[PDB]
Amino acid sequence: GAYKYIQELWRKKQSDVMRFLLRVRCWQYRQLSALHRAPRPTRPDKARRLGYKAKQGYVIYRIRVRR
Amino acid sequence: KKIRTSPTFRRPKTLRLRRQPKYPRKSAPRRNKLDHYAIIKFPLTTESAMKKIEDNNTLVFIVDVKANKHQIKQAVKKLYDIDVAKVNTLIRPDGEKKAYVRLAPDYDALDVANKIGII
Amino acid sequence: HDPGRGAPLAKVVFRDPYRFKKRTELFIAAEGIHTGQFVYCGKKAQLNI
Amino acid sequence: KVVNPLFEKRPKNFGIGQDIQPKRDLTRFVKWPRYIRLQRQRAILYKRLKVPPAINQFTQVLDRQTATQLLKLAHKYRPETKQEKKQRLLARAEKKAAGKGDVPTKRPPVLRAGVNTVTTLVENKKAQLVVIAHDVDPIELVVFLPALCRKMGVPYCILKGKARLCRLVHRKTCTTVAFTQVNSEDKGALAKLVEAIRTNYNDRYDEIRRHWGGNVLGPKSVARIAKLEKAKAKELATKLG
RNA sequence: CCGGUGAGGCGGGGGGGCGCUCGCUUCUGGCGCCAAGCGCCCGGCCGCGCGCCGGCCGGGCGCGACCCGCUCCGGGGACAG
Repeated sequence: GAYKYIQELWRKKQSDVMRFLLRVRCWQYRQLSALHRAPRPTRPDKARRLGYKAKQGYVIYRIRVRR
Repeated sequence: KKIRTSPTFRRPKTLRLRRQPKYPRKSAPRRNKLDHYAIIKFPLTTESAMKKIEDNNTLVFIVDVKANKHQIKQAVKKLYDIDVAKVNTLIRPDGEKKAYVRLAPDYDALDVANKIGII
Repeated sequence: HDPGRGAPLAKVVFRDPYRFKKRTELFIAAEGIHTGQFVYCGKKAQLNI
Repeated sequence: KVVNPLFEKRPKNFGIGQDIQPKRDLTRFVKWPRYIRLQRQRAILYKRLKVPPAINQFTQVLDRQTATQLLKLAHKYRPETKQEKKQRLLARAEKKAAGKGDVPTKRPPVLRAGVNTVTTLVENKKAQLVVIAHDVDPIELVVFLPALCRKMGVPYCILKGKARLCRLVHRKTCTTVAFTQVNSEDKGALAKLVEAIRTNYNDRYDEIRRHWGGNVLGPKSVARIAKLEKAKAKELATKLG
C-alpha cells in the first residue's frame, strides 16, 4: 500500500527530496496567517494514524507557533 | 481580454441572497403593550390642572415615559373622539409623564372634562 | 512657517499625469525660492536653485 | 462632398508634462492579493530552486497525441457511475427467480482509481499500464510510485491534470489509474500504448533519476548576465581577431 | 531586512524619426480628464433593387496608446536578525 511508502518517505526527512519539500512548505506556511484552515491534510498517513477520517465534520487547522 | 485600468484590485461584488428561513424564529409576533388604554394612565384633577383646562382650552393627562407626542395625540383622538391642536410633554420628578393636550378651538375643553368625569 | 522648525516650508503644486488632478507637496524652501516660481524635478531638470 | 470641413484632428501628445497618459494596461503593476502573490511566487520558487529529480520527473509529461489516445482507450473502461449499479442490482433482483438465474455470469474489467489499490496491484504485478497525474498538491502521495513501477516492470506514464485523470472516473480528482485487464478487441491498442510508454519512461529511468532540474534565474537577471557576457566577449573578440 | 506608491509605463526586441537619442514638455502665478482621425462590422427605417449599393437613426472592435516576459519598482543580502 501507498501509506507505508509515504510513512517511510516522511521518516527519511534528511533526504534531499524531503528537505526541499519541507523548506517549500515552511516558506508557504510562514507566508500565511498564524491560524488558517487547511482543506486537506498535508500528511494523510499521519492524519489517519492520529484518527482523522475523510468524512464530513472533520476539520484541520494549520497553526504557526513562535519558537 | 480585460485590461486592468487601475493598479488597485478591489474585491469584486458577489451575489448575495435575502433571508428565506425554513421556519420563523418566533411563532407569533408579540402583541403591542402600548395601546391607547395603556398609554394614558389618568388625568390630573389638581387646582392648577383645572385652571389650565378652563383657561387655555386644554387638558392634563398622565402618560408613560415611553410615549411620544404623536402617540399621545393619536391616543387622545382615538379615546375621546376629539381633535388635538398640540401636545406639550414634560417629566415630573416622580417618574410619570405629564402631558398638556391643547385642543382645537372648535371643541370645548370644559365639556370634554365634564364628559370624562373630571371637574 | 512650520512651528518647531527653523526652516520655512514651501507648498508646490504639480499636475499628476495619470488623473485630472493637481497634487500638492510640502518641500523645504531653499534660499532664494519665491512664490510664482516654476520648479522642475527629474533627471532632465536644469541645474537651478 | 460628404466630409464636413469642421472635422478637425486634435491629436494628443502622450509625453512627459503633456496631456495626461491614457488608460493603458497595468496588469504587471497591480497590487495582487496575498494568495495570488503567494501562488505565483511559489511557481517562481519551483522554477528557481534546484528541484530534486524525484519531483522533477513529473515535469516530463505525456505528449498531446499519446494523451488523447490513452484517454480514448480508457473511455471504454471508465467505471460504472451511480444509477447504473442500481440498474444492475434491480435487474439481478428481478432475474433471480424469473428465468432460472444463478447470477454467476461475468464482471467486465474496470479501471483502478485509488493509489492504495494501484500500489497493491503493482506490487502483486497485476497492472499492465499505470497513469499518474502530475499535479497532485501533496507530492508525498506519489514519489515512490514511478520507482516501484520501474522495479516491478509495470509501464508507468505521467499525464497532465489530476482533474482530467479523475474525470475518467466519476469523481473530482484521482491521483492514479491502472489497466489491470483489457478486452481482446482493445488488446492491440493497449500493447501499442504500453510499448510507447515504456520506450519513453521505463527504458530511461536511470536518466530520469540522474536528471536534476533548477537554477533557472529570472528573465531580467538572465538578460543582465547575458549582456555582461557579451561585453566581456567583445573585450577580446575583435581586437585579437 | 528596509523605502515609495493609488504597488502607473521594469528587462529585452524591432517597430517611428528630426537627428546613442527619446517616448517629443523651461522667457510668464493661463488651460489641459471622461478621444479626435482612420479602418473593419452589426441592428432598425427609407430609394434603388443584384444587395457588405446609397441616405437617416442607433451600436461593437482594432490602431490611435508597439510585442514578449517570472518576481511592483528599487537598496542590502548567505550577512543584519
